[PDB]
Amino acid sequence: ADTIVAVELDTYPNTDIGDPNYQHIGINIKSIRSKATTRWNVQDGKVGTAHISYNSVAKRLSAIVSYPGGSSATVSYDVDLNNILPEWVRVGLSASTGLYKETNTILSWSFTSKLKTNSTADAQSLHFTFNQFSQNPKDLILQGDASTDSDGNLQLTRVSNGSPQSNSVGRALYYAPVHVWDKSAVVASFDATFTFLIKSTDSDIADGIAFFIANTDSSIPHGSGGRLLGLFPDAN
Amino acid sequence: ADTIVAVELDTYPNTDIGDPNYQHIGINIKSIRSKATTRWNVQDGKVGTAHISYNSVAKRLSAIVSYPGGSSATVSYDVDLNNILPEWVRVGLSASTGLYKETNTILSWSFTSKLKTNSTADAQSLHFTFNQFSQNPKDLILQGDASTDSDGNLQLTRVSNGSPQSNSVGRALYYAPVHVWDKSAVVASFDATFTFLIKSTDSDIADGIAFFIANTDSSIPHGSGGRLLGLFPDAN
Amino acid sequence: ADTIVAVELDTYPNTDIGDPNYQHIGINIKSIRSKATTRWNVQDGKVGTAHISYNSVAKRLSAIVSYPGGSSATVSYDVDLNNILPEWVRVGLSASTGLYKETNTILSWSFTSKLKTNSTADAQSLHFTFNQFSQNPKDLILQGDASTDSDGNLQLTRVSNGSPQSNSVGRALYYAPVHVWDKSAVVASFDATFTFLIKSTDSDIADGIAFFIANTDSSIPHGSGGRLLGLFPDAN
Amino acid sequence: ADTIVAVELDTYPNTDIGDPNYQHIGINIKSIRSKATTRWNVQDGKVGTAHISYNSVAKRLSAIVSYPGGSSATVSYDVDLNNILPEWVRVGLSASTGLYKETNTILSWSFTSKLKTNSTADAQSLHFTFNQFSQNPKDLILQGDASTDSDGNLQLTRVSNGSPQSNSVGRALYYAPVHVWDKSAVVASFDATFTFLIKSTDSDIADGIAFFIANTDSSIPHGSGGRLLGLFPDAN
Ligand SMILES: [Ca+2]
Ligand SMILES: [Ca+2]
Ligand SMILES: [Ca+2]
Ligand SMILES: [Ca+2]
Ligand SMILES: [Mn+2]
Ligand SMILES: [Mn+2]
Ligand SMILES: [Mn+2]
Ligand SMILES: [Mn+2]
Repeated sequence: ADTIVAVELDTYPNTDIGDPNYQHIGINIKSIRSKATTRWNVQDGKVGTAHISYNSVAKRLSAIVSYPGGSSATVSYDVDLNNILPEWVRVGLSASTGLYKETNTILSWSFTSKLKTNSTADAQSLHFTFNQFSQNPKDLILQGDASTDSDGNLQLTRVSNGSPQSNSVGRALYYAPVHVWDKSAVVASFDATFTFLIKSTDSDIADGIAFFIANTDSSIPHGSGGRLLGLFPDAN
Repeated sequence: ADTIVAVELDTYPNTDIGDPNYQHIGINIKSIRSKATTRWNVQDGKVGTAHISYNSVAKRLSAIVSYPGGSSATVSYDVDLNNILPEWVRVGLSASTGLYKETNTILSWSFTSKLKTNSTADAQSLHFTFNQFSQNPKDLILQGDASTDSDGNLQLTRVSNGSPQSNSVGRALYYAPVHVWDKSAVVASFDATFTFLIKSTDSDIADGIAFFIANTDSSIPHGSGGRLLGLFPDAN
Repeated sequence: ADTIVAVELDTYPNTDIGDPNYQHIGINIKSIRSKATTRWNVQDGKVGTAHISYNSVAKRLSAIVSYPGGSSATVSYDVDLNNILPEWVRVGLSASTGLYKETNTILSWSFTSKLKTNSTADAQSLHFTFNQFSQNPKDLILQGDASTDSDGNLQLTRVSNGSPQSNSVGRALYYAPVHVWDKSAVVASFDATFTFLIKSTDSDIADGIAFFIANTDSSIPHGSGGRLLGLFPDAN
Repeated sequence: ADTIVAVELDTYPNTDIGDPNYQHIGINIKSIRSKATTRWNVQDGKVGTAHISYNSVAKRLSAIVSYPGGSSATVSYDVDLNNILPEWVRVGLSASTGLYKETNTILSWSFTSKLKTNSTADAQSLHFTFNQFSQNPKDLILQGDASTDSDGNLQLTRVSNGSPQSNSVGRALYYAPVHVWDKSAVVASFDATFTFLIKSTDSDIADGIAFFIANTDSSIPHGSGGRLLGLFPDAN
């Protein structure tokens, strides 16, 4: 194993590691080389939204990221996550800056998980929403440079005096592990939404924000930085 | 006409109109001839469970039908429902018997609809669940022989002192119109669950149960008894 | 007669019918004469929030109303709504203006009701959420001057070209009847939230906004158009 | 020491420490001497259901525990719990047996927490349910003789060969901490439901099951066996 399924909001195109030659939105399955991508357009300074969906029966993993004004992108891949993921996982959001930098601010985050089966209702389920983040988020595993600011926002990557910083990595995970699958399960599904703010003084920006599902114990790998988005140790 | 999107639990093969020559489940888009079908075996006098899923980014409608033990069957179909469905709908369950008969008993019904936008705040959402039924469902629109018995179960087709009745048709729509898409719509989704109980003295049975989405004003069309499941005028 | 239980956001003190000599919130039971009120200070032009709660075990109906900043006011009244309401009801928001006028604008609304029994299977429940009102809400029964503006706001009372109008009443009820209690139920509970905007160029404003529960066929009673906030025929 | 709020399903009358001279249900504020108590008759061998509820405006913690008709016992106590509990807490279940014993089997558990210092699009929400417990629950902090059987039920007190043991303590806490209150808070609230099976072959039994919220690091106190329900070190 050692596993990651992520949805990447990729803000710098490294054509050498199979990024398309433009800012994009992608689906990652065990590799940084996105299994599917669509054209995205960052809009420096604006609050964006990301909606992610998967359903064990339809087996389509789809995401959509939107800025107000109608300008939005969708991508979906098409994969049986029962076979990829472990039964228990932790969900999270992570982000990185490179030589080029940006704010990777999360203003809000929601997530639903259902393990229904039979005789209906719910064998197991989880829901959390955060619309403000506590100064001391006791239900989040903060990793690397991930902090909450005095605004009740989650700064995945470092920010000094209104300014982003180079070579930063932050991840935040939901404290509780999530039972994404069981042998006796009929359906499994999850839905995740988060709002983000990517801003910088420069027009050149790096490297992106991603939402990820991983193993319970998962921590920031080794060559995680820049364009590995805190997710993978190599570009394979 | 009536614009019906339906998920059928078809208990009797009408091969003359494209039914596979076996009990099955189907995704129907504007026609009784399922746009997708999957073999399904009825367990007489047992409690089944059905789960229905749609997400407007995935654009795939899927459905699962399952009995305790393991027995289950899935079906899905790729369709942009935005292009099939009107801004406003009502949802419901329908059922019918022919010369051959069955109990078409609902023991529980759940529904979720989210019209999404640029945040974790849903533009519009609706969620109802019924785990037993009121003797006078003022929130249900009962059509045909649909009714609720002295147990709090919804009997869509008739029942006289135990035994089911022939040539019967029953529908129950939820009272509130459901907002299935706006303009400001970034994502629209819905999910539906119901537990059922199909029972007869005779081994050969007809005709089935269905979940449907229709124009709000929809009623049972003329001559849609038996093999048309109370959804369609003709078999075109 | 119309059976009404309401929570009032009374923006004008009519001391002649039992209003305290100040702007206040109140819990009304079968009467515009509030069973418990608390001092409330309207903030002109500011968006406020109210939260309403009840639970058949606790048998306390409480409300809280807050503006951004700090200012909040709560009121609470002990009552068994089993004895007061019909088994089936409808929930709405109503508003009125008198000689003096104000905008009674709703920007968001949501309602959970649960009927609980021997499970976590809610016996029955309903949940709807509005954050933007479509230009033509088929899920709302609009009465009196109530309509939806081109912003996706709900103007319970008339507003012409930015200016609110006098002698205006509006009500807006959710389409579906709510099952508020069943005899076989064990706990029955509801919660409501809505966000509002009272504005006016005059410092002197009237009359207020209400959230109410009522018999299903409840309509705006005759001559109920000012201090009676579209709820009551008279002042008893 | 541990800061503890609990609802006790007390199955043995310890009259030398303030228990009423019968079986009962009770509200515990930082002591096993319940602030309010109500008569409750344990029905041996039967799945009972318990619902707990609180809202920070009402300041009224109510509980209701019952069995298939009638036959239901209720207790409440007015209290500002947000001046009693730490900002962040953990929610859990605990049970104990003495010389006399019983099964304290949990079949289902659900919980909701809402912290709206907001305008409904919660600042912070958490919801979870289990209707079957996994044979290895990564998302429960198991603390006693508390394990989960092969039935998908949670045995809070030890059971050998279908038979309950003497002198057993067990507790299960949800993994994620819960943000019960913040300085910027307008309303907080919570609801829990669980279903339980108290069974024994001995005509006398002990000691009971409890729902509880305590500090995030709470663990089994030291004299907490038997009559102290795994909750308290002494009986003050
Ligand atoms: Ca990149
Ligand atoms: Ca057929
Ligand atoms: Ca008044
Ligand atoms: Ca005791
Ligand atoms: Mn990429
Ligand atoms: Mn068919
Ligand atoms: Mn008043
Ligand atoms: Mn006691």
